[PDB]
Amino acid sequence: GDVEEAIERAVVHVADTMRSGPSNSASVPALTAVETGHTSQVTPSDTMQTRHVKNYHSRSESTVENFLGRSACVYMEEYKTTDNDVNKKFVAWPINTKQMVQMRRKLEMFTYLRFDMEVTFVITSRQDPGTTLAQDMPVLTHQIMYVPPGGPIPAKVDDYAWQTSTNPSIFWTEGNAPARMSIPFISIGNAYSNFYDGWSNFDQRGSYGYNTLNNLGHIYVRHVSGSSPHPITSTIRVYFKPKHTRAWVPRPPRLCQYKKAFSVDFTPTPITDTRKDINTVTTV
Amino acid sequence: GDVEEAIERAVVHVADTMRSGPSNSASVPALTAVETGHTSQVTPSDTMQTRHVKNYHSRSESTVENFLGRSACVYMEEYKTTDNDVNKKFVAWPINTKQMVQMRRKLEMFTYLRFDMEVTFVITSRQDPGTTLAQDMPVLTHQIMYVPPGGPIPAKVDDYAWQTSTNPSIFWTEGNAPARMSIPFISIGNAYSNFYDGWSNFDQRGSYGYNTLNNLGHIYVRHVSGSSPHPITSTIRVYFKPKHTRAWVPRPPRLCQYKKAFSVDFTPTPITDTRKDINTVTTV
Amino acid sequence: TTDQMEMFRIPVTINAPLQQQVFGLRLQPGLDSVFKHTLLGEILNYYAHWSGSMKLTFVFCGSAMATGKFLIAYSPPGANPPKTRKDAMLGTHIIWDIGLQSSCVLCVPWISQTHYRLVQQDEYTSAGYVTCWYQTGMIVPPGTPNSSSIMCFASACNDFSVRMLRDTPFISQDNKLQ
Amino acid sequence: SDRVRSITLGNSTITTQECANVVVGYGRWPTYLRDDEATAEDQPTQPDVATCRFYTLDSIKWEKGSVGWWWKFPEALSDMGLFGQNMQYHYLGRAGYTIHVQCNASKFHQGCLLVVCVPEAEMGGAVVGQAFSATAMANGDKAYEFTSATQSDQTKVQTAIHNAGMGVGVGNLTIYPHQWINLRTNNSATIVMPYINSVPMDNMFRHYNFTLMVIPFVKLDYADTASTYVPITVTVAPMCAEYNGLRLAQAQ
Amino acid sequence: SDRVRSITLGNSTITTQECANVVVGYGRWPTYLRDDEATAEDQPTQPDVATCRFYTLDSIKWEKGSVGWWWKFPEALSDMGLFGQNMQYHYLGRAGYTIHVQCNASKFHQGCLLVVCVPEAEMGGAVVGQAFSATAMANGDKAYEFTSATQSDQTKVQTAIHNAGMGVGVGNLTIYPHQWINLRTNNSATIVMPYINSVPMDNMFRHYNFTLMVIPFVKLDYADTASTYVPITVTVAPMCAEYNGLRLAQAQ
Amino acid sequence: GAQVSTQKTGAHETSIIHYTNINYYKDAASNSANRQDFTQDPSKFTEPVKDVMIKSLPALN
Amino acid sequence: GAQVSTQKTGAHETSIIHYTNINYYKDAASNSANRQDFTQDPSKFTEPVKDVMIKSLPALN
Ligand SMILES: Cc1cc(CCCCCCCOc2ccc(C3=NCCO3)cc2)on1
Ligand SMILES: Cc1cc(CCCCCCCOc2ccc(C3=NCCO3)cc2)on1
Ligand SMILES: Cc1cc(CCCCCCCOc2ccc(C3=NCCO3)cc2)on1
Ligand SMILES: Cc1cc(CCCCCCCOc2ccc(C3=NCCO3)cc2)on1
Ligand SMILES: *C(=O)CCCCCCCCCCCCC
Ligand SMILES: *C(=O)CCCCCCCCCCCCC
Repeated sequence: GDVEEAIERAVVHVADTMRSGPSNSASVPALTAVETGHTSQVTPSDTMQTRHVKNYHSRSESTVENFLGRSACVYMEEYKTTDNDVNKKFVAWPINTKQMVQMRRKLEMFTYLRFDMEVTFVITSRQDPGTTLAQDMPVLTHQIMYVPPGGPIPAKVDDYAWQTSTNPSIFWTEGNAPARMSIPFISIGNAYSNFYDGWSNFDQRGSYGYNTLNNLGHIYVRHVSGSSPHPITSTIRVYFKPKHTRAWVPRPPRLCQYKKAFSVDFTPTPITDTRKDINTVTTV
Repeated sequence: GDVEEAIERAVVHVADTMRSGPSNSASVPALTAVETGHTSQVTPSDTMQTRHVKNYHSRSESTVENFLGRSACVYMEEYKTTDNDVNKKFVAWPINTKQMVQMRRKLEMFTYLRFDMEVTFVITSRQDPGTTLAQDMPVLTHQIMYVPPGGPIPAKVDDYAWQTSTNPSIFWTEGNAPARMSIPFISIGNAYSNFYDGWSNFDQRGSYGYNTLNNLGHIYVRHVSGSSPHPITSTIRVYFKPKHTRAWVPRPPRLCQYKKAFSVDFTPTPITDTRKDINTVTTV
Repeated sequence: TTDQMEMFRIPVTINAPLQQQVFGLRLQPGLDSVFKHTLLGEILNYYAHWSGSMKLTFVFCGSAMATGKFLIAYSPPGANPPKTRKDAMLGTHIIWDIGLQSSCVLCVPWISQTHYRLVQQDEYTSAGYVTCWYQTGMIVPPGTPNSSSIMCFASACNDFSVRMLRDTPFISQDNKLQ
Repeated sequence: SDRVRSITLGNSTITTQECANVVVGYGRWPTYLRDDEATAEDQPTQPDVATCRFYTLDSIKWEKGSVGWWWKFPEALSDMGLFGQNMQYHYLGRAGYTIHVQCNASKFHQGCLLVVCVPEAEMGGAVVGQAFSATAMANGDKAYEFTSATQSDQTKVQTAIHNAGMGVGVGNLTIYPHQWINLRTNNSATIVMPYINSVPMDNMFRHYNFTLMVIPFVKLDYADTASTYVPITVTVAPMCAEYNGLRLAQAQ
Repeated sequence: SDRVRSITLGNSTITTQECANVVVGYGRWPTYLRDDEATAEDQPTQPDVATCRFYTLDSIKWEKGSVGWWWKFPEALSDMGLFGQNMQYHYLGRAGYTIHVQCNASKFHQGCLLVVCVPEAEMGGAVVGQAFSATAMANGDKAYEFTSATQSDQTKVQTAIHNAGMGVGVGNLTIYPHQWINLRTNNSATIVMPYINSVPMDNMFRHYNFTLMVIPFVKLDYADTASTYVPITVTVAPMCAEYNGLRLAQAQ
Repeated sequence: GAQVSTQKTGAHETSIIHYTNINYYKDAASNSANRQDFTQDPSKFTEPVKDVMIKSLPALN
Repeated sequence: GAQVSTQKTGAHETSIIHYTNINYYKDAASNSANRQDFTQDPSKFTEPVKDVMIKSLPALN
């Protein structure tokens, strides 16, 4: 009514070590058949004498919610306040999570993912170097607009599309706390796919790979009415923080360095690094 | 449920003075044997006639929580907005509490300490002097990233490591309240050690001293996209305030001035200052 | 190494000198090249602290007709690693006999002065060595290959946990992709 | 099956996929000295896991012409970790043992060993009347060997195998705790020896309580296999070790 | 009287006819590691009487011009019987100690010693910035000595007595467990140190848990007596010693 | 309707350690993270075998 | 679940002097300091002697 008792007063720990003494039996825990595709459930008490240890360690920091739940930079680009080239004055980004290596490797440890998304923007501006820099420009305001697939796309900073009568936009002024908002799980499927071993056409032709399922739309950003006498360059950095996460069918982590944003493509890389012989255990 | 009664309506005071009259007995409180390693529990009433005094004085301000619980500057460094030298543009600090003398002396009054830590950052910027200073630079934003031991370290302001997909970072804009956050007790041991009379190698070789137990990681800080036409120098000051503190085995305070950040090393200093003779009690 | 797949094959042969060493490795699951890229090592590399026991399962892949006994041991840290089977047998070990059950599990216990060790392991946080020796020898009847391979699997036990989330040293970039 | 066996003492475990049973002393499991059987009055040390664990001695080669070997206890273990250390610092000691003799071959090899533990295996000299030194019968974990021919070297013990160095019939050694390793069925032998002596405790250097003998009754034989020798390894674990009369360590 | 005192650990007993009290750690009596405070999972050895007994180090001479001495633990006991042996074979160890410092003179002698146990007595080098080796602070039961003059030898620790090698005031060492031997009243000092560390167990070679310092605050003096020096002897007994992580012995 | 639950333990021994939360938005997507769910099952991965296998007994036959 | 406790006395004579607190974070490390715990024991340091010594009676014999 007023207060509610969702208290988790009983939290999970790591397994205790049971005291274990000598044995002489036909029962043999240490011998198994790896061939079954089974990982052994052996513990020290099975193969040696152990003392009792009340273990209070907890796996709290390794839940998928926690592992994925930190904001990571997924994109960055610059847009000028004034320039002769129309395209240098605004950013148009096709939303995806494959261009920044760190976030990509983490998400890619799972095949399917389902989560809500917290998006934070970090926008900074700097005056371009030049011969004459004296000016007195008022504070800048930026507009970030999300255009769902199929909506009208802006062709220049001053076009009608920026009216956002229906698309969601954020107007933010410099000097303030970074802009932020939440987006729910928006896939047309039941989970987001990090990989897709298939084609776009029924023919088994067309696009191949996860890129065929990426149609989340674009993010467009411009200065509001910020034309300055001497150019100023703003850089926008977008951060993603998944929350209320669920993950399915885990995969080996990416070993080879990434080469392309929209394909699994790689260059063969060795299993691991080498040492002189199979018995080398020293450093020098 | 709604309200809770953690009220400390009964707080501790300093001992009262009991009235005490004349005596003539075989019982002798003032004579003892310092040799036992015992400090006498004598009070004025044991050796003279006292009146009764209801003492309301309290030792509240001298609890270890209170003594250690004030923010203290533990480090400061400068980083430029623009410079030819890559390293002059960002700070890389190996976290420790031995470089600033005041905090060091306080912590070092105890051998072991266990506490949570409140960290506050004070960042200020100034335009470097020069022949031509006219410019109009927008507000600056800084990034402070914590790199736990073993994580990728940034080699320049613009490198991939600054993505922080997993390391914790703070993005802060000038003109605002100083950045701050709490860190829990993160030692791999049961308490932090201020001293360590030992070696790193089992051999009794390698590093000697507390420095062998210091592996808390680094703090890296840079301007976000702050390249300015004329250089600006930012200075970061980091403050530590221990909270929820516990301290064990107290030691004599440091008498000799400190000489090194990572060693106990000192130059012999006399016990105290002198006076002309053992009876001198005047000032002039 | 000529062929990459050879890295997974531990060589074992007939008429090996008595008490010969089969292999030796140092226990730094997150740092040593032998473990750093395994499932366990990859997970460890997103953290800075670790604690718990480990399972090293060995599977004999020779013919059903070959026989052999091996001594597999774990030596808690000390100034010097074991150089001889006599040295090794003083520590935690198991004597593996080959038969119908092809695999054997050496469970290396958590023996440490601290509750947690660093993933970026150092001397203070040293964990020791795991070594393998011929207990008897690999004997073979007529008409079977002269040498065979042994494989090693690794995983964490139920008392294992990691702490302090951090970025991994194993992935990087100089440019945005595209 | 029962052929499967697992034994854990201290920080060591032994496993066998093809065994017979486990022979236990004279049906007597090792046990600590009781108050009603003691003479030495000082509180004893019982190091437990530090001493009661498996120690593997140096291996040996069983070849077609091998004749037999012996090891005397506790001497054979005098250099083994804390067991040896405790032997050195104490005047008196007492212990039982789990003896595990290992020997694997193949389904195409043949051979058969007797694995026996002879209590008080007092031996005769190579030349009657001539005294020999301790070195003629024991020295750390060094395996001593019997011979087919009768021994001539007076510095040695009478090693002729058929009399087992004791003047008795070698085929009658079966009255002592034993097991057979017949290559056709076994791959190891396990004998648990309890403490057997005429006094409650004894000095561990001066008295060899029992001798382990491994004797090929049926010679090692095989056909065109690339394997030549078949190794034999002895692993033993002290049990219920306790010591009395602490003082300075005995130099050797 | 209470001056009379008798202490028995293992096969050794200490007696004193003129003592003060017995100082006990920070009011904490030595005790074995509990299950809820342990990390290392293997079953430990607790040798008991074999290790928990009194060991007497080499004696030293207190002369009119002596300035002070120190011994680092457990290093000082690394060669003492089975205590030293157990230190060598194990990666981890844990123990408390009963320290008994002996010093008898006569009713006509005068002098006063501070007997302190300093936990984590990390020391500074003779020349700041210059590293020294383990040998500059400990080596078996060898007593190390402080000096009046400030140390110049860079291979040494800064031995100037008034700063106790730690950069603090020597007269403030009293916050650590201590007792005074004032020749006029005492003849010995007994301090029981519990295990104090930031981790449950630790390696015994690599870490000196505490340092015993014996410092003459009032110089030894006497008249026309034929006795010249007054010996000082240190006898110490480990208490509740337990070890984990058995493996091969550390060479040194 | 405020929810009150326990905090993750700090440097000090544990009652004063509970925090309170109130949701301010109409969409659950707006809510903070589920930092405190510790349900866990490693057997889909460590033992996906049809017939259950007890450690003491041998694996084959 | 708000906690209500007493304040440290001010210039004026003492009921109106209690303050209220509510924790907003999921980690106890985030909580404010324990400025008000006054438990205290000087005897580990002032008298670590095995046998207790009453002031009135002599120290030796
Ligand atoms: C980021 C990222 C990862 C990928 C794979 C895409 C996974 C997205 C899962 C479903 C998201 O919602 C959809 C929106 C549009 C489409 C679509 N498929 C054909 C082209 O557009 C499908 C799903 O590529 N970039
Ligand atoms: C494909 C795919 C799926 C994923 C995760 C990507 C999905 C991320 C959610 C999409 C978020 O897109 C935004 C929506 C709106 C706004 C925005 N609204 C107000 C102004 O900006 C910004 C981002 O991994 N692979
Ligand atoms: C600050 C400061 C004080 C010190 C002493 C260090 C005390 C820290 C206590 C434990 C902190 O957590 C650890 C992290 C890493 C290591 C480590 N030891 C070997 C190298 O890294 C040990 C403890 O030196 N600098
Ligand atoms: C060693 C030692 C231990 C001590 C106290 C030092 C420990 C201090 C705690 C370590 C704090 O380190 C930080 C962690 C993270 C951040 C940070 N996170 C968000 C961005 O900055 C900053 C400091 O005394 N000696
Ligand atoms: C839940 O609302 C039941 C109890 C009401 C508590 C009062 C709320 C305190 C003020 C915050 C209101 C939130 C409005 C966005
Ligand atoms: C504790 O919560 C029980 C009583 C609820 C009091 C209402 C809280 C007042 C508004 C603060 C909410 C805190 C959300 C961060």
